[PDB]
Amino acid sequence: PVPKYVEVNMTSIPQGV
Amino acid sequence: SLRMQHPVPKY
Amino acid sequence: THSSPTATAWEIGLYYELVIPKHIYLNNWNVVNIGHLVKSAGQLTHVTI
Amino acid sequence: QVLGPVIDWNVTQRAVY
Ligand SMILES: *[C@@H]1O[C@H](CO)[C@@H](O[C@@H]2O[C@H](CO)[C@@H](O)[C@H](O)[C@H]2NC(C)=O)[C@H](O)[C@H]1NC(C)=O
Ligand SMILES: *[C@@H]1O[C@H](CO)[C@@H](O[C@@H]2O[C@H](CO)[C@@H](O)[C@H](O)[C@H]2NC(C)=O)[C@H](O)[C@H]1NC(C)=O
Repeated sequence: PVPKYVEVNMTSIPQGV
Repeated sequence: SLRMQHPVPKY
Repeated sequence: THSSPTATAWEIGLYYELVIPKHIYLNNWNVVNIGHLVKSAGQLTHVTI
Repeated sequence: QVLGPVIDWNVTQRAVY
């Protein structure tokens, strides 16, 4: 058990379009 | 915008 | 219209239809509706505009 | 007759750490 991390970016979709 | 740090196993 | 062993003649009738443009649009995108999930009084529901 | 939920497609608002 060793700490390893992956970066994950997220952005929005106005009105769901 | 939303930056995050997902932990992954390293055994 | 004429047919000899050394000579011929033909006629062709051609009909053309030319669309005259009003406006031309070049830089275009297709819409893709995705929507949103809502969990209401126990039921999962997909909502769209 | 109660007021129902509101949705605005904002991802930042729903972040869980
Ligand atoms: C992807 O992003 C992660 C962020 O978690 C990077 O993790 C860092 O890696 C370096 C080694 O180069 C460590 O010294 C840091 O402590 C890590 N940062 C953290 C945990 O916040 C990772 O290097 C990136 N991977 C790639 C392939 O670029
Ligand atoms: C989307 O959600 C985020 C988080 O709720 C909003 O960003 C915050 O805005 C307030 C001011 O209204 C600031 O005091 C906070 O510091 C902000 N938080 C973060 C994490 O940035 C944002 O305004 C919302 N709306 C839009 C359109 O992005």
